[PDB]
Order: sequence, then structure tokens, then C-alpha cells
Amino acid sequence: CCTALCSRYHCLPCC
Repeated sequence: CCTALCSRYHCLPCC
């Protein structure tokens, strides 16, 4: 994902 927030707010996947 983008950073860590595995939420549907960052990229979409899990980080």
C-alpha cells in the first residue's frame, strides 16, 4: 500500500 494504513484510504492493500 502507500504507507501502513491497510484501510481503503491508502492505496487499498495492506502495508
